[PDB]
Amino acid sequence: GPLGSDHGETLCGACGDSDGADEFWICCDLCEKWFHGKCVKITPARAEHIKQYKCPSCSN
Amino acid sequence: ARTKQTARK
Ligand SMILES: [Zn+2]
Ligand SMILES: [Zn+2]
Repeated sequence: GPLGSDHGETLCGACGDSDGADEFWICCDLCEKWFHGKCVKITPARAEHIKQYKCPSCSN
Repeated sequence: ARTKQTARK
């Protein structure tokens, strides 16, 4: 694995990893954090019916 | 929802 990081990175709010190739992402509209679709178990197909995504942390 | 799909290599 590569050492260091890209300063213009976006870290997933669940796994804390950087964005990679051909990955589906979704952003919470309340805290503006980004998440892997795989990490929050949300497919692109499901996200199409989501008007305003609210991450698990903001859903408490 | 605010989503995004990243490109391939
Ligand atoms: Zn949130
Ligand atoms: Zn993740």
